[PDB]
Amino acid sequence: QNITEEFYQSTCSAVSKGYLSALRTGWYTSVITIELSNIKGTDAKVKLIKQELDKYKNAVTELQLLMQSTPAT
Amino acid sequence: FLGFLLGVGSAIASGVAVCKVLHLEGEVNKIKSALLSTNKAVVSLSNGVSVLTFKVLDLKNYIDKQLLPILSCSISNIETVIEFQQKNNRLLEITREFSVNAGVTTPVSTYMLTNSELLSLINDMPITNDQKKLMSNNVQIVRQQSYSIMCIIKEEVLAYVVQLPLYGVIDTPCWKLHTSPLCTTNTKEGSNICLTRTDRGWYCDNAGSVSFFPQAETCKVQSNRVFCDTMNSLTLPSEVNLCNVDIFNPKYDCKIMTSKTDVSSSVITSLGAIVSCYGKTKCTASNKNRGIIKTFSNGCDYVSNKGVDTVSVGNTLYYVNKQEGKSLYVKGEPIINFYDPLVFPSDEFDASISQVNEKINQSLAFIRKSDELLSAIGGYIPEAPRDGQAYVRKDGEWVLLSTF
Amino acid sequence: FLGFLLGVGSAIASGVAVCKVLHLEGEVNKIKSALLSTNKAVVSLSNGVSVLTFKVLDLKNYIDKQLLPILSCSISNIETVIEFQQKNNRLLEITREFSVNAGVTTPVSTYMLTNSELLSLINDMPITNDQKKLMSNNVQIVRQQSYSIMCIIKEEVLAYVVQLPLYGVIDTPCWKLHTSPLCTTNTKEGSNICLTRTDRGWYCDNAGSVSFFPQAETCKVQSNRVFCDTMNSLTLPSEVNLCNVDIFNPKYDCKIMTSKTDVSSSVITSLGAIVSCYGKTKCTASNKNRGIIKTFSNGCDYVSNKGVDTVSVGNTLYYVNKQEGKSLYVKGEPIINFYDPLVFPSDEFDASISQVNEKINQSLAFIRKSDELLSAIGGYIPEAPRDGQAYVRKDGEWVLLSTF
Amino acid sequence: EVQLVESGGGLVRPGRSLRLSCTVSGFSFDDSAMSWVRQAPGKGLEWISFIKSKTYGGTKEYAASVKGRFTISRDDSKNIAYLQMNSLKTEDTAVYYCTRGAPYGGNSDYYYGLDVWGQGTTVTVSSASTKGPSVFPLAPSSKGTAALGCLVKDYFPEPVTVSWNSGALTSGVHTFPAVLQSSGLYSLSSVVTVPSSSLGTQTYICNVNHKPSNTKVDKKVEPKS
Amino acid sequence: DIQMTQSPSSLSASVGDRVTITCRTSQDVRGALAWYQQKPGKAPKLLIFDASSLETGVPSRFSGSGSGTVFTLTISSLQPEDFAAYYCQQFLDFPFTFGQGTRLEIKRTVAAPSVFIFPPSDEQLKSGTASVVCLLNNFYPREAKVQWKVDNALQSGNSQESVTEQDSKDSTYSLSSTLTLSKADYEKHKVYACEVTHQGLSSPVTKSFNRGE
Ligand SMILES: *[C@@H]1O[C@H](CO)[C@@H](O[C@@H]2O[C@H](CO)[C@@H](O[C@@H]3O[C@H](CO)[C@@H](O)[C@H](O[C@H]4O[C@H](CO)[C@@H](O)[C@H](O)[C@@H]4O)[C@@H]3O)[C@H](O)[C@H]2NC(C)=O)[C@H](O)[C@H]1NC(C)=O
Ligand SMILES: *[C@@H]1O[C@H](CO)[C@@H](O)[C@H](O)[C@H]1NC(C)=O
Repeated sequence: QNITEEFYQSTCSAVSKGYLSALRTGWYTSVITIELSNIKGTDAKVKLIKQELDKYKNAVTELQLLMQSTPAT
Repeated sequence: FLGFLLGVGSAIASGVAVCKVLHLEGEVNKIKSALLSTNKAVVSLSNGVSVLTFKVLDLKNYIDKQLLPILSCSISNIETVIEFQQKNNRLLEITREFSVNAGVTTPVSTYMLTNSELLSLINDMPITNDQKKLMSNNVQIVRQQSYSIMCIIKEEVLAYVVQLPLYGVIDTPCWKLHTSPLCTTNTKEGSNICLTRTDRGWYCDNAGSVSFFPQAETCKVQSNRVFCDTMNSLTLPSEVNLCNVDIFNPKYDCKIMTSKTDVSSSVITSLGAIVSCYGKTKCTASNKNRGIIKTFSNGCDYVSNKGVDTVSVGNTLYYVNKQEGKSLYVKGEPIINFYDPLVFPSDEFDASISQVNEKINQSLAFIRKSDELLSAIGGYIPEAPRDGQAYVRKDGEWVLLSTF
Repeated sequence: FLGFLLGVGSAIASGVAVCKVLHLEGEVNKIKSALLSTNKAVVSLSNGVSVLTFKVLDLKNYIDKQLLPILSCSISNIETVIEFQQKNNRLLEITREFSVNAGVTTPVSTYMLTNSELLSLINDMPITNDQKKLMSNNVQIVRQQSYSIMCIIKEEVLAYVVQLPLYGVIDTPCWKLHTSPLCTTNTKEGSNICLTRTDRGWYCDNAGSVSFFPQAETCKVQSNRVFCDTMNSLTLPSEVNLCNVDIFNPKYDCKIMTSKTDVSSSVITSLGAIVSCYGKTKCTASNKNRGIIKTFSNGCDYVSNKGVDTVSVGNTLYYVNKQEGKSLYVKGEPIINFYDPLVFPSDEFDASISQVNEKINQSLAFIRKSDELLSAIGGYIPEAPRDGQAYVRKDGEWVLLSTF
Repeated sequence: EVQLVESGGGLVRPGRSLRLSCTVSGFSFDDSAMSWVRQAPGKGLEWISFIKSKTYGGTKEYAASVKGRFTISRDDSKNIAYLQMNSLKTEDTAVYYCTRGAPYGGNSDYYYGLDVWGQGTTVTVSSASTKGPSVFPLAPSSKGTAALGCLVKDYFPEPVTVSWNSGALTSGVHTFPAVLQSSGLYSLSSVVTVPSSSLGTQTYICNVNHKPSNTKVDKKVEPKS
Repeated sequence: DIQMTQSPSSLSASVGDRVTITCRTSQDVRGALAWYQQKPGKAPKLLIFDASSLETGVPSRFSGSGSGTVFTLTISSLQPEDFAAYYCQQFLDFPFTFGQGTRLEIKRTVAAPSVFIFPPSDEQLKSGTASVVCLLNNFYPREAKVQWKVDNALQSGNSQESVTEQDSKDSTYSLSSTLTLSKADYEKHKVYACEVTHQGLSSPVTKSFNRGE
């Protein structure tokens, strides 16, 4: 709201006044947690639940490999 | 433009510091014991720094309680299968995003932190109500200015750090400067000289000085609010603003860029369009109903968006921003006419008004003093004939002593 | 290289203008009433601009008709749950893409617009049949050049603008110019001087002139078709092409860049590779079956892809493109040999051929004026000491007036 | 900051000349184009004249009704714009406003509207000379509430101020707008409704004041048979 | 020249209503319209330029639309400040002709006028002329018909009406019809009547007097 703009022909330039600042000055760190489960006869449904548990265990294994290399820049 | 003048910083350094703190022994158990009751808490680490903690997913209390007793086995209902898929999909998607981005993702996706969780974290952050309001109304910007660093997965718990931004400067006046080449309008080729203001970008008042952002592409703008990052800034004195009203002010040396490349271009501003029309290029400004309403003459001119919809330079068609506001045209002699093209430095990038004027002072010395030594070539005399008697200088020769 | 010579434009300005038109009262009701029968229609807004309109998903007639009556409540079919999930997943993913990218996404994803719907929009767009053909065969490129601006979600409807590209110039001849440093091949370290053409990028014939794209990385290629964007282009005269056949032509002052950094490099071209091998660097060209087939001499040379698979410069290994076509090698004296290193300006960015010649003519002016004038002049005549007596010149000496 | 003040209006005989002058203050006068728009008494707006900026030739564009009679001009040295009205007719009696034409961009020879408007100056073209008014009573000869008034007839020029009981009576007063009679003189009527029972006790006197002729007339309004 | 036509000339509406004024042009102005608001006595104000573009400082209730030949100005929710006159102007070529205008009045319950008649004063008859005044007090709508009847003879070319503005409190109109005659013609007849026709009156009301009383 209530924005202006000026053009200076002498310098071939333009200034757009009327904005409000929202500068990011610093950071704040937050820790997010996801609690996992320590998991070590074929009916109709068990095959799907078994491969879904396989998805879960492979996800936690891949994350175990990923945290292996602590981030650094 | 002046992005090379910026410093070099580490973005995730803070989150990675907290990460290395989370690797310590017992540090994870403090969090697991703190969130054993509630889903959100505030925890002070070993080094005393207090950080927010959140438990967004509990597959432990699902696999170990709702799924474990069934596992000879047999599943009785199918609803539990889809329920497990819905519970596990989030962990799967988080794993994908991390495995692609090497453990650090930005912006923060909704899988990493949903809007409900993000707004809760903003509500409990140790900042003002104004800051909570700002971060809550612009969660898309908070997501784009945040990182997600994966830390550790120890003792049946998963942990990753969400590096959130802190807006320490709010509601101070800002302005965006747009620039374009200002060249002469001669007819001969390559005879033109060009000059361009290089100080273009965002400026915001901050702590008695000005924060300057040369790469305005990195500053995100929503409504009249400008979310910039001081990491990509320069701390300049307030007198920089003088360059807009008086480029020849003595209190600040305004930065320019000289050349001889007179090409036509256009810079779309917030409320209009700047058009630098040089050479045989055709530049126009048109309205969606009647059509062309201005054919620009050779030079740098301006056209407000009040009633104009497009601006065309050469083969390029620009759509101007249809933002509502007042545009004021400030007359003035183009400063490029104040210069002599014979001593104009045409190779200047990191330049300034005074730096170019001093490079002119030297050339004026080089030509008016040293080159005028040619005047002392024919203006001096050769040796008279080494003969018997003496010679006098008459006309342009040595004509002896008959005249006596 | 010359990307700084470009202008600054607003990409979504048109889509944002249409978006702000949709915020007005009643406009949403006009759209809602037009699509009450069919799923796509053409609607002219208040400002007269006619736009295509599409209803891609109808959750209203699913939740209220097929889902509402069941909600005592109890679900009978389990298939209906999965049916609702399949219907709702698209809205969820659209929400994710918008909430991450701050409401503006590019390229346009398949969740935002499926292939059938995109081809429907292209088929119903009011442009030529050739444009329909071009956009229909290259939907991946059209997606890469399109935007998706989220507009409003008012009165039981969701609305976002899909900003599609219009290819007004099709099937005109284009060509890509590749450049590489051209340095001398002296044995001493700092004695070398370098020169490089900056005109690198894409060129296309357009409306009696040439559209030049200095950042060729932004231009996408499919088969022999080049999808560029005029937004980052320059309108040059046709005479720019002369720079390829005659760098010293008078009708166009070709842009170059001088330096002294003689480092070895390679530029993989469309049908071959340019190799600038300077210093003790070892540069070779090899075939996957036979092995090394050429050891480059010091200088800038070329190798066609006809029978060559890799080119190595120093420790860098490049794979050449195996596209089918004819490569022609045009011999010629390297122009860097036409320059004298004592009057060669080495600090030059954003230069031209005549711009180098002007500084060379100037330096020779000071030299031909200084040494040719000081030597021819050096043997002049001093004067006799000012003693109130007039002296005449005889035998190379000043003798007083000895007459009586 | 932005202001347009027109001056030079007033009374003028039919067939002579009068020059209106619009003083501009608040923006660049040379870069902008000026326009003259008048409004006749009781009639709508009529676009009259227009002069373009110095950059676009100084081109004067007139309307058909005043073409050849009016002449627009500008003096950029002092930020002023003139409208010379020659061979004035009686129809030219109107309020003349000075406006600034807004180009389709910051600067363009295509204009989208009239940005700034002056407050206007009144010009009266009539052959008639200054005349005081004649006040006649409008008595209630009929018997709830009765109405009485005053007839302010045959006066020139505008306007006239009518008050009741020196300002005590205000409720129910209607002073009608003036009407130009065929003779070139103005004439209005000012009435008021009062309870019928207050006629025998309270007296009603209308005070009609006309500063251009210094005529103040108080007419006592009382009934008859 | 291009001919402008504003419709309607009068519009009666209440506060909070949605109103629409139309401006027809003779040619395709290529979206070169303008809408102005003029309050009584004050200078007009530019509301909408181009076709729909809204000038800075104009409330959101003002909408401009239309294209080519037909253009509409719309007020979504009326406010008490918006009751004035509205003009459309063309900006294709010179002349930049205006429209007729559209008067905006406040809608009200119908009120029949109170009729009064005033014979010429004895002070005026001694001067040579005679003015008989008919007064229609506080009526709605504005439309009202008045005829003079001298000895049951219809008069024409002698009446001259005048109406006040809508009352700032009760929003009513008041009309004054003045019949001007010469003393000789006035003293020739005997019966003078004013016939008032209005919506509020089921039958025309005629107030009359005999010369002498
Ligand atoms: C930018 O800031 C401005 C303030 O500088 C502000 O806009 C203002 O909005 C108010 C809204 O009330 C405007 O005030 C009124 O607007 C109505 C609209 O019709 C006018 O008619 C009013 O004028 C009345 O004045 C007469 C006095 O006798 C009345 O008798 C008569 O009824 C008139 O209607 C009055 O102006 C105000 O004008 C604007 N100001 C400006 C400068 O625009 C707002 O915060 C920002 N602008 C926007 C567009 O958001
Ligand atoms: C530079 O120029 C100014 C004026 O042209 C002159 O006064 C001055 O001596 C010059 N040299 C320096 C070093 O300022």
